[PDB]
Amino acid sequence: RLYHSLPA
Amino acid sequence: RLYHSLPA
Amino acid sequence: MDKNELVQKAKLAEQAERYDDMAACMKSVTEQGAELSNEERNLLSVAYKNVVGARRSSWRVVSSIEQMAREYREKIETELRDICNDVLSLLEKFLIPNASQAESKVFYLKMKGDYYRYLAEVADKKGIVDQSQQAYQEAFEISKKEMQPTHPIRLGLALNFSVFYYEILNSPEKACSLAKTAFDEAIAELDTLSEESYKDSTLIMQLLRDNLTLWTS
Amino acid sequence: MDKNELVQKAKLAEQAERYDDMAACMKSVTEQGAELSNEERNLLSVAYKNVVGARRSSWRVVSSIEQKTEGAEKKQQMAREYREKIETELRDICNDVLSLLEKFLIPNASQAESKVFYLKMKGDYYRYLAEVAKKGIVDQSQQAYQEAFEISKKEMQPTHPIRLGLALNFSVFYYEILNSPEKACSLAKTAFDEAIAELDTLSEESYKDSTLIMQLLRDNLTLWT
Repeated sequence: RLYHSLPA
Repeated sequence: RLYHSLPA
Repeated sequence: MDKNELVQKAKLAEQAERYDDMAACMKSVTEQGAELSNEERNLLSVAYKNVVGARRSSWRVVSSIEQMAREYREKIETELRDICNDVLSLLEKFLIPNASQAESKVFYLKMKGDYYRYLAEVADKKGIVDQSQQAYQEAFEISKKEMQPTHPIRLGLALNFSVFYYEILNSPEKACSLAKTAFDEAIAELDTLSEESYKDSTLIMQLLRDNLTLWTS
Repeated sequence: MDKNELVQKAKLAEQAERYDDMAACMKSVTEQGAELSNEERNLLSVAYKNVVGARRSSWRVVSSIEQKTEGAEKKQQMAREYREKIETELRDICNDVLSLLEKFLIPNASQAESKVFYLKMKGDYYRYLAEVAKKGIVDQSQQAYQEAFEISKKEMQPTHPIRLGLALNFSVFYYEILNSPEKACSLAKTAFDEAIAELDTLSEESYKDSTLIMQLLRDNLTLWT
């Protein structure tokens, strides 16, 4: 997955 | 630690 | 331990990258039933994100390798599933019910979205996805209502909901419209950003943008 | 289960970065009593180095917060207790390894390469106990290393990665555990100098391992000097 969701 | 021992 | 002590231990666990400990502490603070502070909300979230994250990353590896591989993947999937069900149950029994402030409601509904979305990644599947979509949509409505486009929680939410559309609903155009509207609206109002939130809001605007670049290239 | 199955599972665990799982697979494999193969030995080693490594890194972080919270009653008490909880898991790991070594690995090591690898490992794990103890653990670490050091000086060429890696960790033992930087530097320098004197003995197989260790040796010497 090259797209990202919100990192911690 | 700046110095190293053998890495895994 | 006591709430304060647990919060203090969660912070140390966090620094020691002992996220299972961090999560156990924050699950304990959550189980006492007082509403979580913003600091406590963020500790909870960071803990479980890392706990579940380890399992998602492992699952990806092993699912990609995949009978030995399947059993292992199955094994990793059950831990993963238990962690999400854990978070979802805390959210359902304590956090969502007790929220009351709009920011927290958005935060927790976004988190319910996320954890059903992690369940959807390994998924029964149609209901999980619907549960994910339902939580995100209600979070998204309140956030447009109570929130202003540069608010990090609202941007955060747009970011993950856009991923949900892209990844789980397999809808690139809705993911992109969500990300682009979110970005456009924030960048139109940068003077609305506080000193407290500007770094988080601009980092998240860039994530929206990086996603959009990937999805439209 | 069958060793090949447990080995397969350890390797899957390794790719999953599930090191406690990897170590439990390799511990079961070792407890089957047959001398481990090169591949099996290395899996066991990676597994445990990663399991103890996570706890040494957490320990150092909490230990450094404990020092930095001098004058802060509550913070320090919490830091101290969490340090002690981490320290116990760390000793349990080290103790598990050390008993695998004493019961199984050292006693079945058939070749000098293996004996040196395992005696080094024994020095390493005693040295990890010494990091959180300094007590007669130090002597166990030293004796293990010394004996490994002696065998490798006789049985292995100066560029053999096992011999270099042993020199590297024994120099770290002197530096950090015995607080003897002059001895640490002399051990590292000797090993480095003896290996670069024989670069024509580097093999295809060991080239990268040996040269990475030579550089760690030299990088340590750079820092200690």
